[PDB]
Amino acid sequence: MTITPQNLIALLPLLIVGLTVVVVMLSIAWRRNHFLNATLSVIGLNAALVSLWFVGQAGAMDVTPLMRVDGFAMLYTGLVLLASLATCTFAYPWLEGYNDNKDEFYLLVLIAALGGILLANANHLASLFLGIELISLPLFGLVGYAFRQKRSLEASIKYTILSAAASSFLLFGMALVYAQSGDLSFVALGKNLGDGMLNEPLLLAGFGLMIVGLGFKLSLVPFHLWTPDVYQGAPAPVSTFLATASKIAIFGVVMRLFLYAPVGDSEAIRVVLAIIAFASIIFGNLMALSQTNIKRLLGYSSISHLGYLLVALIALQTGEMSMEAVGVYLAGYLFSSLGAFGVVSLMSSPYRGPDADSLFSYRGLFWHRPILAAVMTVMMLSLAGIPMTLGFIGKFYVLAVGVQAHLWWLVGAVVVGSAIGLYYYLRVAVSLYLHAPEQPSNWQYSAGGIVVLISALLVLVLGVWPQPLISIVRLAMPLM
Amino acid sequence: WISPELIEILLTILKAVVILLVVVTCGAFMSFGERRLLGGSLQLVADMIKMFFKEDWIPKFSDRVIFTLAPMIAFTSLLLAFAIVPVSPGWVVADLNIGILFFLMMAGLAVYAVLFAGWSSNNKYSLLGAMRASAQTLSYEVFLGLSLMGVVAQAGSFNMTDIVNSQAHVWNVIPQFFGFITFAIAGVAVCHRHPFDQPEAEQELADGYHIEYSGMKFGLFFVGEYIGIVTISALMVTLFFGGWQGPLLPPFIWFALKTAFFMMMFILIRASLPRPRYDQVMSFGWKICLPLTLINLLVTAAVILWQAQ
Amino acid sequence: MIPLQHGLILAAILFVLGLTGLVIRRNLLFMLIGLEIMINASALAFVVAGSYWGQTDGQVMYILAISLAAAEASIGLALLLQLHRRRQNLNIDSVSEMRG
Amino acid sequence: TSTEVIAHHWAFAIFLIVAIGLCCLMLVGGWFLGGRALSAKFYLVAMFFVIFDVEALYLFAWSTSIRESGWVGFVEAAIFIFVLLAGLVYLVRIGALDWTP
Amino acid sequence: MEFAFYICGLIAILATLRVITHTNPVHALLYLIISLLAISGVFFSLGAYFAGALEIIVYAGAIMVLFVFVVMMLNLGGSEIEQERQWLKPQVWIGPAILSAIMLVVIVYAILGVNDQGIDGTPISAKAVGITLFGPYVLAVELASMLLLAGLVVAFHVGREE
Ligand SMILES: CCCCCCCCCCCCCCCCCC(=O)OC[C@H](COP(=O)(O)OCCN)OC(=O)CCCCCCCCCCCCCCCCC
Ligand SMILES: CCCCCCCCCCCCCCCCCC(=O)OC[C@H](COP(=O)(O)OCCN)OC(=O)CCCCCCCCCCCCCCCCC
Ligand SMILES: CCCCCCCCCCCCCCCCCC(=O)OC[C@H](COP(=O)(O)OCCN)OC(=O)CCCCCCCCCCCCCCCCC
Ligand SMILES: CCCCCCCCCCCCCCCCCC(=O)OC[C@H](COP(=O)(O)OCCN)OC(=O)CCCCCCCCCCCCCCCCC
Ligand SMILES: CCCCCCCCCCCCCCCCCC(=O)OC[C@H](COP(=O)(O)OCCN)OC(=O)CCCCCCCCCCCCCCCCC
Ligand SMILES: CCCCCCCCCCCCCCCCCCCC
Ligand SMILES: CCCCCCCCCCCCCCCCCCCC
Ligand SMILES: CCCCCCCCCCCCCCCCCCCC
Ligand SMILES: CCCCCCCCCCCCCCCCCCCC
Repeated sequence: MTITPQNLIALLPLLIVGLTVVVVMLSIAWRRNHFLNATLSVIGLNAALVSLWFVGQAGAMDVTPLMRVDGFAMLYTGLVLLASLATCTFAYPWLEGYNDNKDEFYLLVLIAALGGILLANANHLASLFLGIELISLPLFGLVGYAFRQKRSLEASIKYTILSAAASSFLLFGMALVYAQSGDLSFVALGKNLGDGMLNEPLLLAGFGLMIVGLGFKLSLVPFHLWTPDVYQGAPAPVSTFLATASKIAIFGVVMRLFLYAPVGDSEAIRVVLAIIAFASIIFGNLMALSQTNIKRLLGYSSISHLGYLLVALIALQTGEMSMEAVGVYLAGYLFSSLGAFGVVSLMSSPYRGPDADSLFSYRGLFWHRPILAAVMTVMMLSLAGIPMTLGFIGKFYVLAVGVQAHLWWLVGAVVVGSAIGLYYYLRVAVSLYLHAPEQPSNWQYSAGGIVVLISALLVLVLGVWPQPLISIVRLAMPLM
Repeated sequence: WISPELIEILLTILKAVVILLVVVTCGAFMSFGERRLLGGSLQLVADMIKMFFKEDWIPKFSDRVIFTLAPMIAFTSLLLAFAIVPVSPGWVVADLNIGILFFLMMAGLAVYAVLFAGWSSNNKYSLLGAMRASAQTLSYEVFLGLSLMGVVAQAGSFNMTDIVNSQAHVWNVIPQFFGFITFAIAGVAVCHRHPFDQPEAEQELADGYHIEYSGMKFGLFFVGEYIGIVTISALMVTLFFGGWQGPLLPPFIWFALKTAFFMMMFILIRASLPRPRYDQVMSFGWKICLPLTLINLLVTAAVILWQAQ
Repeated sequence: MIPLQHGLILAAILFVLGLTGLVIRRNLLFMLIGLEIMINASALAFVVAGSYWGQTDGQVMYILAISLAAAEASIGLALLLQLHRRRQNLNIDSVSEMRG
Repeated sequence: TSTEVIAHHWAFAIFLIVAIGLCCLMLVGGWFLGGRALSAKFYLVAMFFVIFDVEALYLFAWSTSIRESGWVGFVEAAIFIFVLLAGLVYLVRIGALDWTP
Repeated sequence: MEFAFYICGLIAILATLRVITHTNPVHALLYLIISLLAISGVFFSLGAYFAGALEIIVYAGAIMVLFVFVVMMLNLGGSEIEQERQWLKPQVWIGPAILSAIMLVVIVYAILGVNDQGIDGTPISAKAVGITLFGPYVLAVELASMLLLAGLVVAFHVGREE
């Protein structure tokens, strides 16, 4: 369909991020300046947030056969933009330690944010596929940005090969779904069925291959083995972006796909997703038990937390507040992961070159970085689902949503995985305060410290008083 | 066994075979004309007999299939690209809906002759020279299609007969002049014609990829290059100079006159222009001709949309 | 007159062969080749499905698929060249340093 | 299924067959008769060719339907070509397309 | 258009089967080019004329050229993989072949049992694809330009020599 000016108003964050990509690229073409290009990128992302306010002042409508903009899309756009802004802020000191070109980083972060926004508004299989690829390829660049280092090149090769394979799986599944149902829009996948014929074998096989691709992207068992290697090998701001923005955007488009598709309330797909959620929770928590590397530990943590989110997704076509639970949990998980990966990024910045080691060495962090240790232990308590943290509010939402839908196996899985998480998260948070024998001064490092401190304060305050976040998420509802 | 359908299909097949044979013989005669201007038919027959009866020696440390396959590509790619060219009303081989896209298909396949000759000729210098030549041909194939896309935009279709019919009033050399010059440059550079002759001459660490090709494979490369310039000239005529359209002469006479004029102009610009440096050629391509094709497409679209009430 | 089942089965056969080539081959170049086979097979499946319905959306999905194929082939070959110039070895089992 | 289209299909098939067979017969006669007795800039330019060839395919699709898309399609293709040209300007200015540094 | 579809599908299957089990990279890329030309013929048999044209122009004319470029510049002359041929050993290929055969069996069983009126094979022109591309699929085109820009920037950053 044609694009009216109101439709152009509803595309405002997408347009502003694309224009920021063009402007930053032309500025690099003018002169290779780190500060100006980083500033232009963060100005473009903040302008995209203000454009989200302007989009909210407009209506909720279908801008294309491809895109649909509503409060759901606005919430996920805001989450992706916050994650991208935090990634740029954490990236500046680390890139200040870098030696090669250091503005293509911000260009790639902007293009990945553009893909996240497209997935936030995606109402079509074409827009879903394109948003996944626009997330993925800049992350191929960003994970191997320090390709002279062995670990970053290894993580880049693994992520590139496995994401190309997963995109092939997703595209073949989309092709089988389109072979069954003549339309590629979300609301028409399974529409031409009735009288108990919703489980068409070709439609289920197509959704299975799409589940393979998306479950690679979400680090769900058994498509999870890439996660600790890529999280450990990637640069720490890249690990921050990969943990927050990619997972949030892909899970949002999966939420909308299962909300809108008439095949979403299928018993077979629900049982398969229940198996995947159970295995993801238990396996991620069990594999994170004996990890001394903080980044591998957060990779397995991401596996288990996406399992909890999947549990909230399974109850979507039965209950009502599954969308609200996913929103609250995703806000809490975003802020906790931003704090944890930002502490990891700040202590690993500036970049020490490809030859020097990059181990975190979090033991006894309090005796020389007390504020970062306090932020890190708040984040470790939040990822554990401890009360007085927003992670507990998300976990409580997941438990309430599971109890309402009689998903008792998943409820018991959440309880057991939470106990295992208690063990390893408390191990990290108490190793922060022990005594270690042995083993800045610019405002961008201070900006990263302020970002992790504000994330910690948000986690604590919204864990004590979660009503504002619930009220914000509840008014961000999609088209029914 | 007499039916007008069988007569029609047999006559169309005969026309296609006649077109093919005339193109091959014209490529051989243009090879003779370049070798003389810088009997003759008897001399070309003698050359063909000599290349036939000389032993074909494939190198011992060379891959036989790739070495044999490179001259086949160099001949057949643009010789098959000729099949869309309408030489006269009712004298076209294939009236394809894709047309100029089929030409682009054949040129993209044609780069493999250079790549395969360089790899199979087991020599590092020949490999480096082939890498430079293939980089040059990619650098001009990048905008060959857009230089055609201006004319496609004016015609509204990819079919060549539709382009010829849309040039009924004014030939496309006048509105699509920048498309014309960019297509001329790209067609010369794809076929490795002067001034894009020897990109390996800028370094003593490189050699030509035609070295180690003896006898009939060298003859295939030679006649394939001249057939390539013949079909480039015919495409130039049908895309920018009305095809077969003229006031007084029969249509084939007009098409043959324009194609012969363009073949002679390719000979003249070989004899006249000097070859620039390799980096100059690559920079000129990527920095001048690709943006010119993009801007020409934009301006053509704006003019078309304005002139439609 | 050509069944949809036959075109989809052809695409499935090519996809499975590309996945097998991706798994069994230890050279990274052949892994990239298998990836290209898989993405081309999925694009062929989209073209078959679009031709069955008489819609242009199948060829549009093909165009997006080959845009992805071109860009990720570029990225994968750049990473292959980096691995070759840093290790002089394209064995994918040698680049296995990070482990659980 | 008309006579003209099947005639042109047969003519095109005979053209391809006789052409490839003529090349094959030329090589067969040549072989049978007669007695007996690197640098990363190439990757960069090839990758640039691939990327700009895909963007060229988008413009190929646009160019055949300019009148049917109207001025809105012109604006969209102008944004496409602007992004394409900004990428080209970036490649030229960073020295990616500079062959002699 | 039926015989062409079946013979081109057969050629594509045989060519990619030869691709995945070959040792010479240039031979494997040549067989891959043959499979791509066969798939383009399959596209032309179904009436997707633009898709077949782009299969030869882009897939068999740009991407495989990049692969041939990389193979020629890395100069694979049997660097400790050709002299081993570990993929031809039964213990390396037999397992994944069984797994892929099971996946193919499940997928093909899903394909069968689906209603099929048959593919008409009527030509869907490039004009209709262009109308759809710059009509209801505009943002796909713009963000695909952004996708190709991302690939360009990543490949330049990783693959430059210095
Ligand atoms: C404090 C509690 C915790 C907060 C955490 C937030 C995390 C996510 C951030 C983005 C969330 C955006 C959610 C927006 C949902 C809006 C849903 C909706 O329908 O809004 C409509 C409303 C206008 O009302 P109405 O009359 O309905 O409009 C229709 C009239 N045609 O229009 C609106 O409501 C407009 C909404 C505009 C939002 C602008 C946001 C700007 C960015 C703020 C960042 C703050 C710093 C956070 C990070 C700290 C450091 C890490
Ligand atoms: C490791 C620790 C975690 C263990 C796993 C999590 C708990 C598992 C609980 C299993 C419950 C099995 C229920 C089986 C029947 C389900 C279907 C049914 O008919 O349910 C009855 C009823 C809903 O039917 P309705 O007609 O609406 O009746 C309303 C009035 N009850 O249902 C209801 O009204 C609600 C039923 C609630 C069931 C109990 C939930 C609380 C569980 C308490 C703790 C776990 C059990 C005790 C400890 C075990 C060892 C750890
Ligand atoms: C009476 C039956 C009915 C009532 C059931 C009530 C269930 C809930 C209350 C009971 C929970 C029992 C938990 C027992 C384990 C407590 C944790 C523990 O002992 O941790 C210490 C230990 C670390 O110490 P160490 O072994 O020295 O170090 C090894 C690593 N270097 O840590 C480790 O070695 C690893 C610890 C891993 C994480 C803890 C284990 C979690 C297991 C699942 C918890 C839920 C159990 C549900 C019920 C099961 C049956 C009773
Ligand atoms: C050593 C040998 C290697 C292999 C060489 C080639 C093998 C095949 C040779 C035999 C070909 C037999 C004839 C094929 C069919 C010809 C007619 C045809 O294609 O018709 C279909 C279609 C018609 O379209 P149209 O006329 O516009 O509309 C009619 C309405 N339905 O028209 C189209 O769809 C036209 C587009 C398809 C044209 C394909 C032409 C050949 C392409 C491959 C060239 C290979 C070059 C050499 C090797 C390169 C490196 C490997
Ligand atoms: C023969 C046994 C095998 C010998 C070795 C291999 C040789 C090549 C075999 C495959 C290619 C030729 C297949 C036969 C095609 C004959 C022409 C034909 O079937 O035309 C029908 C149709 C015409 O179009 P349409 O208008 O729709 O027709 C209905 C009429 N109203 O046509 C169409 O719709 C499209 C026709 C096909 C597409 C064009 C040709 C594609 C060529 C692909 C070559 C692949 C590489 C081959 C390499 C060989 C060596 C290994
Ligand atoms: C309610 C918030 C809970 C999480 C934050 C915990 C950190 C609070 C601020 C830091 C205080 C650290 C005190 C460490 C004392 C160690 C003494 C060791 C020798 C006895
Ligand atoms: C290795 C970790 C394993 C954790 C397993 C956790 C299991 C928790 C208990 C689940 C009990 C579910 C009971 C469901 C009964 C449903 C009856 C329905 C009747 C209509
Ligand atoms: C360099 C030119 C190559 C041309 C190749 C095709 C030649 C086709 C010859 C066709 C001749 C008859 C055309 C129809 C009749 C009109 C002309 C009558 C007087 C010759
Ligand atoms: C029919 C005549 C119309 C004249 C006015 C045309 C201009 C108004 C409509 C413009 C629509 C342009 C849409 C462009 C979308 C670009 C999205 C880029 C995302 C990165």
